[PDB]
Amino acid sequence: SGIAVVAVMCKPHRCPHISFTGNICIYCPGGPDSDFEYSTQSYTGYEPTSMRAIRARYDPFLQTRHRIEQLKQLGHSVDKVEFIVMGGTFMALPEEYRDYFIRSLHDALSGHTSNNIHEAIKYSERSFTKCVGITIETRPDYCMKRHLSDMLTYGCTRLEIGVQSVYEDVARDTNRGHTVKAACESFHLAKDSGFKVVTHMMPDLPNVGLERDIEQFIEFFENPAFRPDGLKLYPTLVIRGTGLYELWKSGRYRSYSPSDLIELVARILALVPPWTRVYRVQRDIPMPLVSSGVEHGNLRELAFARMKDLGIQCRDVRTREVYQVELVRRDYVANGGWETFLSYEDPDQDILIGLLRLRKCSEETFRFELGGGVSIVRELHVYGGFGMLLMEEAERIAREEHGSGKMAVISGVGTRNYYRKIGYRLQGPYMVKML
Amino acid sequence: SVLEVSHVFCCPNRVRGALSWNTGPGGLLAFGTSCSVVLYDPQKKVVITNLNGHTARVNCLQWIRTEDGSPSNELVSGGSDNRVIHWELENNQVLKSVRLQGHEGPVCAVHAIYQSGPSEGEQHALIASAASDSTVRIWSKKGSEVKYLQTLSFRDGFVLSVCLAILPGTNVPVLACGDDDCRIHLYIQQDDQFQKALSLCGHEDWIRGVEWATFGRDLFLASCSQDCLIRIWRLYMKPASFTTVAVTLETVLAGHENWVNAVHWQPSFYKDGVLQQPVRLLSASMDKTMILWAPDEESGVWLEQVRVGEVGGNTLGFYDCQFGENGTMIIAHAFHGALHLWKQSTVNPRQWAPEIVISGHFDGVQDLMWDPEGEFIITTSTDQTTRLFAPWKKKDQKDRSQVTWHEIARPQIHGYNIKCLAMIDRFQFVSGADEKVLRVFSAPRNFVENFSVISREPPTEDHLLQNTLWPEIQKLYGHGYEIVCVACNNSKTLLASACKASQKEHAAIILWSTASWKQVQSLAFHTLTVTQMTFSPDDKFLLAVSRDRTWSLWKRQDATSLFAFTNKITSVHSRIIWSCDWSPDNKYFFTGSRDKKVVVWGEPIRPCSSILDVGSSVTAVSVCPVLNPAQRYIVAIGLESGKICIYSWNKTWTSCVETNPSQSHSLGIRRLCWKSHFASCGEDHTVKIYRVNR
Amino acid sequence: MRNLKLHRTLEFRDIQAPGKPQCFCLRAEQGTVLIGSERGLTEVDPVRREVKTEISLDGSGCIVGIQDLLDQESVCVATASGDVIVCNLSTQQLECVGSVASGISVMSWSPDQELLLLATAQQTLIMMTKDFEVIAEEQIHQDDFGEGKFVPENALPWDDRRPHITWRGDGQYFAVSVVCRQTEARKIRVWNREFALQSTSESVPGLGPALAWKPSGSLIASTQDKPNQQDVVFFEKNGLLHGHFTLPFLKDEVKVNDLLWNADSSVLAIWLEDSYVQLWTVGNYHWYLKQSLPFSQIVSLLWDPVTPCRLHVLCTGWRYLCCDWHWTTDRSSGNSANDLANVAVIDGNRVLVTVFRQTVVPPPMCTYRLLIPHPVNQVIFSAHLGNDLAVLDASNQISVYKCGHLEKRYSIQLQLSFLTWVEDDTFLAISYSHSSSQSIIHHLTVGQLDVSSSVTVDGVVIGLCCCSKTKSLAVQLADGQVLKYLWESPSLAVEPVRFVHPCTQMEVATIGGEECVLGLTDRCRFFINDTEVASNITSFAVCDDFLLVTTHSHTCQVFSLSGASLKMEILRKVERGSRIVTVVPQDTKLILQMPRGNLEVVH
Ligand SMILES: C[S@@+](CC[C@H](N)C(=O)[O-])C[C@H]1O[C@@H](n2cnc3c(N)ncnc32)[C@H](O)[C@@H]1O
Ligand code: SF4
Repeated sequence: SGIAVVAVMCKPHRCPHISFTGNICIYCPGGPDSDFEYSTQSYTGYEPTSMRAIRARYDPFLQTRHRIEQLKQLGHSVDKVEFIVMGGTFMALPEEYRDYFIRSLHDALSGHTSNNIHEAIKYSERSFTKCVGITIETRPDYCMKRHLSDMLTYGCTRLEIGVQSVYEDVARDTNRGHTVKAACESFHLAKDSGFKVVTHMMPDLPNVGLERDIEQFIEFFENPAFRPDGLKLYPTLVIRGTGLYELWKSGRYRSYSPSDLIELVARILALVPPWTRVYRVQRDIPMPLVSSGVEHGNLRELAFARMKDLGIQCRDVRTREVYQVELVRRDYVANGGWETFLSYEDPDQDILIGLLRLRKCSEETFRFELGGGVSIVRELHVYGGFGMLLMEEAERIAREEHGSGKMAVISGVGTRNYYRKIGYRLQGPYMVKML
Repeated sequence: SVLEVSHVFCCPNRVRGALSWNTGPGGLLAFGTSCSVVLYDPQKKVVITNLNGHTARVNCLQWIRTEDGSPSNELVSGGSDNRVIHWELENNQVLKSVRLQGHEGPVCAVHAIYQSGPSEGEQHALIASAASDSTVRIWSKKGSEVKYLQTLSFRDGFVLSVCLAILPGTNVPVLACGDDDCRIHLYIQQDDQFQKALSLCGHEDWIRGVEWATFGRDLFLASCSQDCLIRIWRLYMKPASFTTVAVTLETVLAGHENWVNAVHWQPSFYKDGVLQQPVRLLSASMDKTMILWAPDEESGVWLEQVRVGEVGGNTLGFYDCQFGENGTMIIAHAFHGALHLWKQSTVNPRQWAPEIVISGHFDGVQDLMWDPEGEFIITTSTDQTTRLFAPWKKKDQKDRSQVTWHEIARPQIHGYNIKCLAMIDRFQFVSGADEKVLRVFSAPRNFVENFSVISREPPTEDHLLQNTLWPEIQKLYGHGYEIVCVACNNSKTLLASACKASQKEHAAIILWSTASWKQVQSLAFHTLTVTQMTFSPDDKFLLAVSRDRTWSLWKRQDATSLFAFTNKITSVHSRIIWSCDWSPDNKYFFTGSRDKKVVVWGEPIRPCSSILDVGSSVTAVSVCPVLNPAQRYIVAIGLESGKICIYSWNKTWTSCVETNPSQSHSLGIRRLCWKSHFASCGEDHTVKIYRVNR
Repeated sequence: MRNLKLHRTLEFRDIQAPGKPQCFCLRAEQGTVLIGSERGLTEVDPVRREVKTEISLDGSGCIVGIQDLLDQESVCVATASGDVIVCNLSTQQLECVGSVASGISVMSWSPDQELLLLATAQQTLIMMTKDFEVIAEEQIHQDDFGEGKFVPENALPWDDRRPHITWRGDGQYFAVSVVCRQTEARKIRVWNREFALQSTSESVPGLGPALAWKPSGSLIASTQDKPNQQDVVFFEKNGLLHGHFTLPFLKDEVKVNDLLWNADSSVLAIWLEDSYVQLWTVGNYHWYLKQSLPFSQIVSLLWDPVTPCRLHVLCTGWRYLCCDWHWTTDRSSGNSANDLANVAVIDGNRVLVTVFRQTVVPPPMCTYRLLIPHPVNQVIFSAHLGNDLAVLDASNQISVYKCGHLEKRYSIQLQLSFLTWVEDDTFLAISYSHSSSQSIIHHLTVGQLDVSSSVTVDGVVIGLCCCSKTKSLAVQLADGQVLKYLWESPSLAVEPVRFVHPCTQMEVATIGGEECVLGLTDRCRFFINDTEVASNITSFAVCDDFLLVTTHSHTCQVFSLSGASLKMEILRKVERGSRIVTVVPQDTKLILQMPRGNLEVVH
């Protein structure tokens, strides 16, 4: 039936910008230089995925096996899975560990003993463990041509980036080591190569007021340059061993009141476009690890109650999921290239059962499989044959309006077979059709 | 002169079908390590020699079976260098290989068997191989020259081959390959072209194991898959007259409720003058359990007799199970790379058979150091563990001769990879792993009892996996980055550490106190990280060599007349320096860099004496402590390719140049430790003990 | 998107009172303009002219402040000598309530007119309440007091040292721009209501004297002429450079003099001196140069402080002008029974088209862009034949005709307000009478040169109707609808009856066998044949006798006109910022619009 999520973690290391400035990002706890010994960056060590990883001694095979066995024993025995890689800049490491990690992670599916990543995926595509995608987190100065190619080779579908703010002074202050234009370039390259970007934003950064937050989020959700496909809300927390704790001890920094936070979250989640999903709303850190901040992790229901009391009703994808549905199409310009978003909406009770995203190749897209004059289907999803209908509409739009000759779709290695019943071939990691 | 290898320590690769046991009397074991195949005699406890012929990892081994129940001593090995090789021994030393041509893909499993064609006088064997590009290819032998009979592109796309099995049915060769989804392909040749006889399909999931057998007139085909089912077909046929095959299905079992990586029958052995082949099926599942199936139990149920294995410790099971000479002892291959042997000993419930299985590192060995007096040896490797070997002098109650060597303890199971190591006491040692600190481990009192028991029974696998750890005592903060090289003092008073550095701020050598564990000095001259550095035999000097192609004799007051000396140089070498060594009389010191130019410097001015070029780059240099009356020196250098060269240096050619072994090391050497006889370690799981006699 | 267009235009010529005008103000509830003049002169001459001229307390030759109260029933004036004099016109009373012997450079008032502050000529700033008594005073100083975790010659040749002062829409903060003489540059700083410094200005390499604040309270404008180009930059509330947009003019040949915002924070007005006045707007962070107006010397400009989209201009020749504006798209829909639809959009020196039958295109993208040298001013499509478009530019009144590639024809050789198009070659370009304010319809048709004709009519015309199939014109007045005006014959103004309120949007539709009149006003009231049906209509569309309306309450409604009768699933709920754009008759493709800048298609 449903798909069970599998989470992994990497080995501890140092973020790449420490060699130039001399310190890591201010608000980030944990790591090799913190009291949380043998814990990766941006993590304490007391979280489910975290202690499973640390008791696995950080090897993909063992922890994948534990997760799969536990989920199977629970009484589900799912068919598809989706990997998630967590913790630190995954491609700041030497390529040898990257290759070893990904190849062993893929081999842990059925049992092959691949010597290299190529044969690893070429054998994984023939498995019964229908893995549909892998997610990788990367910072903007390490999302470039080579890094994007490496992404595509491992067969990942979505990637996550942390911008956390749209003001240059905040980047200069918190010592991120990269200007805000890097976020623009990273979004441009990632979006014009078939990937689905989900971004990270935090309320209540240092030296950021309250009205400035709503203004920056309005700029975020209205400016074509900064429109993401997925929102990652993370309230700011103060945790020892970081520059933020040093500031907070001297009485400089301060945190929002509970009611102010509830109202701000309600306002932000009220202005989210219907085509944007909200992955995470709160941080996963337990109670006693954070000194000041939200001390209760049920922020979802409080925000929903505040919105209900307010007078605005959410249109997020998370709450708009499962008498006749109808095809609705939306358009907008994001990151410098015309897009389109098709769905099957039920405006009676305001839900949906099927959706699809399509985008025209903007210009000078380096990915040779595209080569210009093509279209990309960034995601398809079905709930519960609507999929072939959505593909029909997408083909019609590609042929008629875009004026394209070839079309391509990104798919996980476990589903590239499902696009063969339609008449697609394989070029690179894409399924390809001619118009 | 002479150069004999006393002992080696190795470990099988993690492929499914890595080891194979010979049939009949005097069975023999052969498995694979990083780039080689290692032999092993179960009767004894010693390794004879390795078949160093490959360039990549070796993934399949198979004995060429001899029909008349006699030892064969010819085998086939397929590697990850796109190479299938046929080897002939007929003895304990004959190393003759054929080194067939490319397969275009790393093979996973192969097979071979004798044709049994007497009409053509002595008949020969044939080989069927499958690879990454989903093809099956036939290689035959008809004497000295190999025969490329035919090629068969098994499929075109990603329709792979899961296993392979060979046995002639009655008169003609028959091939049984595996198609991933559910299928088993049974082929047959007319004259030389193999044409598809039939394809069987009864498995819901991926098929993993396929095995032949013969009983009376009926062939037997055993198979095991991932669908919680073990599937057997008794089969009576006639060879294709153009006739076809007449397969029969039978009852199945409910074994292990998990994946089954391997399954096997029982071979035929010579006893009381006749050949016996019992009806036995033995599996190798993943739930750390193994079931001894029995034939029909006089009714057809085929129920077991005892299932060995406890689900407690390891849930990842095994990759192989094979027989001894007969139904006496059964061997299995663990997931992590260890072996497990069981013996019955005239009793129906079987028990373990320890003290026989050889064990070694399953990841590259980085460093080792000799015992202070010569009792044991300690090795560290990138498998996140440390291992301790010591010889067994408590040999059999009547056989006290031929002392062997066995691993004794697993002190630490760490969470990083270990890079540097030094010994500070008989029962204490310091290790620097990937962390920015150093750790110190000392022997407990629960170890010395068994140590004196065995070195004045060797531990089992479980005892090493659960109950051999050494408690930690110390922790050495003070570095910023990884630790690259450490040294030690003659009298166990001073330490010397160096951290992985890229600038001149972190390139500072740090000295410590053995008694108090406190930093007392910090020297800084080198522009980059110090790759190696060593004390002199006397405390008058301390030499260092770094990656900045320059050396430094930079020593100052310990502060715990001058009791040190300093001198440096601008540049002499052209590439990164690797090794530095001293002399027994402290009169000369030797440096060897990657540009394979070993240079001596004499004991102000520090000029050279002569330069020497070596066929390959150097990675380790050591000098024999024992002097010679003719005022000469002995150097034993270890190179990148896996070779050791012994030279004699004479004061002012006149330098000995010809002393080196063959079949020495597959991959790079890291260090060479003389005994105060020397030991060699490498990046290919190989640690060996040598001997020189002159 | 939408495009501004001209509307009811007003012009007055009262009389040449003493000397010249300096600064004026608008009185809302009594609807008049009061002007200050040198030689002590407050004249409420405009409108019915209840003129009350008084001699203000020789003296200084300039007066800086003139402001209505509308609650204390007086007008406050201040002169360059620093004499805040409360005066009431109905009684001819004078009193120097406030006076400082230093001088006054500028006068400003709170949005709610509760507090005020003055800039003395001795480089100090003082703050008073309604009672003209000083409560606090500071000067220009350094040491911004570490707000936030933050803590050569570069002056313009023509820079004026007079400081500028602006307030915020909600009346919580006010910004002051002055000159620093130690470094010879420009500086800005923000103060709160309780009159305490809250921020400063970062270092900038060359800034002008202009200043303006968005009534929404988000941004602040400035000049910042670059070494290579010339820009208009923004300063957020905490005083940092955040965004900018570039003027299309050349280096060292123009200067900026003023910046303004309308009442609803949706139109930006800019004053350029060599002179031009331009109105812009914001799409998706793209600044559309909507309209331009070139004038030869203008004394002052003023947005209407009560109703949006109304500008007042005072010139040196004793000329006073008032202009209105309209907010509606330029659609080509209803062109023919054929399945046709597309929209035109004005931007800078070009026009962006979106074909909605064969494509769907978001605002910043386009299909068939068209470039014109001078800025364009208006566009329009035909009645029944084809979809060729006529465009008028705001520079030389040249008409350019585009054939629907894109065959072009134009004359090779303010006024011209409504250029209605009749298919063959016909331009209907209404106008107004100077100093008499009466509508003057025209009849202009195309080495061919444009030739016009002149006819007259009483009344003020609000908005022409659309010439439907084989139909002549139709005009709106301030009350009712008249002047059927047969196309080929100047005709009478008989009724087709009496608008309750002049509808903002209007149309005539052949409902069944009867030609009915439809309209929609700012009250959201939807009027049919002088009947109020519903009071919650935001946008409307009619085609193939189907009406489509927006309930403004989260619903879009459809109702057939086949029965030619209506009176206050089928419905389909919609989000908040809905606004209907062109429709397809057969495909029933209703294109809905949201405020963020995207589209939506619903069948
Ligand atoms: C698991 S991290 C994402 C991985 C990592 N931050 C990266 O660079 O991709 C999720 C978010 O937590 C944020 N974060 C880090 N430290 C935090 C803290 N002390 N309180 C709240 N959020 C924090 C990061 O900025 C990031 O956007
Ligand atoms: S780069 Fe990301 S993970 Fe690393 S310190 Fe900065 S915020 Fe934390």
